[PDB]
Amino acid sequence: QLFSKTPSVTVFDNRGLSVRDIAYRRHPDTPKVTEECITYHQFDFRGFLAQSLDPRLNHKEVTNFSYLTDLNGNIIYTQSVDAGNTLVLNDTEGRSVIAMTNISRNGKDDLSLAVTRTFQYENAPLPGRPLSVTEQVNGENARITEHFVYAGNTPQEKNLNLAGQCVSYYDAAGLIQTDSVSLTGKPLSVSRKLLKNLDDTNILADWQGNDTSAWNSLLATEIYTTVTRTDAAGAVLTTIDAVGNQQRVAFDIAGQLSASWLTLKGGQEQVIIKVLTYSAAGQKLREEGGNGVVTTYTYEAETQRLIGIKTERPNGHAAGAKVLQDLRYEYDPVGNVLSITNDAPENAYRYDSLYQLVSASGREVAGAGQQGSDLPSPLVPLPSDSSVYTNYTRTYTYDSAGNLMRIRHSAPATNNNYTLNITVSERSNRGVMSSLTENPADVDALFTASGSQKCLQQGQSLIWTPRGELRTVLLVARGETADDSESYRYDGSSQRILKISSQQTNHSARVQRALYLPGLEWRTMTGAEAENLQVICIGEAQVRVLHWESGKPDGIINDQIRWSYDNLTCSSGLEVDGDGLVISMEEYYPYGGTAVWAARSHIETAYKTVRYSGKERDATGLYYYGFRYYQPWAGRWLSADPAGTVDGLNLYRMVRNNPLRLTDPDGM
Repeated sequence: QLFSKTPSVTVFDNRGLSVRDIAYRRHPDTPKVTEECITYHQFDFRGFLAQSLDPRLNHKEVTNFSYLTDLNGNIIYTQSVDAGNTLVLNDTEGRSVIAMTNISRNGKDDLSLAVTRTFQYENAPLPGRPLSVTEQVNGENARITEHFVYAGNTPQEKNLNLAGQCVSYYDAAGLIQTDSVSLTGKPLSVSRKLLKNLDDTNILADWQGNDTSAWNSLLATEIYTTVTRTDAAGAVLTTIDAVGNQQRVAFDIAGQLSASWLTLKGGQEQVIIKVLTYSAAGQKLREEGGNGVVTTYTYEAETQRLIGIKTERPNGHAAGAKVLQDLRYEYDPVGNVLSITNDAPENAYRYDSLYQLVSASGREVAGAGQQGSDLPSPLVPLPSDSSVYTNYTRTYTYDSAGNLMRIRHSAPATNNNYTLNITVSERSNRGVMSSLTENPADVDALFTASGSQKCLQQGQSLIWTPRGELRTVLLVARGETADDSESYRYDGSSQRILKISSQQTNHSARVQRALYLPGLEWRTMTGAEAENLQVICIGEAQVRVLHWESGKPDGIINDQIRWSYDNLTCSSGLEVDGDGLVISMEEYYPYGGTAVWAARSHIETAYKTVRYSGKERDATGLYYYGFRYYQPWAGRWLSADPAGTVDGLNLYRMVRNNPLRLTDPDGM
């Protein structure tokens, strides 16, 4: 038990201010050596943060961070070699007048990319809410990103409970008409207008022109709506989803879910749950899926730590009686996972005293080779025999400041071995796969002023756009042909409302067009008999359904329904159908490369994308997490979180050196 004498300590000035802090570190590879890691917080004449720094740049005697404020209050201006700079101002009332971003590290930082946001308001008598805000592009095409309409107090509005409501919010990707409300405060309805053609990347959803006499040129015919009724407690009583779906739900006395039903598009509504039951801790205890497979849950009653979860098929079931899993987990006193096992057999881990997970070992499938920018083939059919997977060691290395060095692996019986470097800046968190460059001075040129990265791969440029928005990646195409298109639409709250890719290389010119709305995705491979389908969100460990409109598959039914099983990260190792037949097994390294993959039907590569950490695969092999996108072979964000330093010093860092750490689904 290595951990003896690895405390942490915080230190203060005579004003009691948090001048310094210390963490002791010790690799189990280095059991005789204890590192002391420290950083500083200088404070000003105001009694507020003057300076705080990266440990390693600091002890290399370089200064790389800044924070500047009003007379008291809050930061006006703030820079890092990582973040770039940032400036804001707000009212006496805290209403915002201006914000700017993506400003470089020279006399002054580069304002030409400032991507300025500024705001327009309700005025007397109205309470003073913004009626609009605009992207005031510096020296360039300034454009009104959004517009708010606030209701009056007509009897109509009162009945709709829209009195004073933001009855419109025009926005990037279009408008929500906040178009009726219940007296509980929950909506009676909302209408969404997407753009006149949401396909058209250059109809900007910027509200030039004075009113929708103009803006009709920018809003769709394909307008959709949700309608809702609720508990006095506000929980949903029923709902309607204008493409043809609809909702009903029922609950236990504490408000826990008993049962639910959803209308499929233009058709029947049917029961989801067969059994659902919970612990005294309120957490789940005993369940049975709509296919009829049975689950139960197991906890340490002293602590409510989940020690395991078990699932089986009942007698005479369509897929036959079988234990499907019996997950068991091993923990240290703090609760870090030491090992796991399952039967339907084992894996194990090592940590630094600082709880960097330095090593992992277990089974991974042979022949997939060294993980790159790729997803290798499933084993097909589902392996009847186990030797196709084999022992591995996987290991990792890190800085005393918040940076990694290398990743290091063997699956020795496969002869698959590597050690692979993230080159990281001599003076920042900016860093890339060795393939892009091996040089830590040169690497810092590969990034924007915000510190967003230039490329996915040797030429795979990242189309960062105003409001820090990665509209597309170039991918690769022969002759650079746009027929293999890619792009995404983002709404005013960055919702990935549309996929707009395409393919035509040696194939039908199908646009991969897909739409993303509450409870809904619609996909078409169009522009051959076009593929056309919808999928609908079955709850919230969620459940998933399909219906083709067109493009019938071989040997597969339409209207198909599936449940799934995951590890606690929602790493979605398992999927199962309405007959209780498993679709396939899958698994991931902690770094998120797939450890095992198989299929019972070949094109399963498209059928499931909620996978590693329950995050969403892009078919290229990236994972979309929520706000942001991830490079699994690099084990790192392909993106920056600049939203707050108190959340962490490194914008690209994942999960405090253990991606397995938490249940947390957030993904920003």
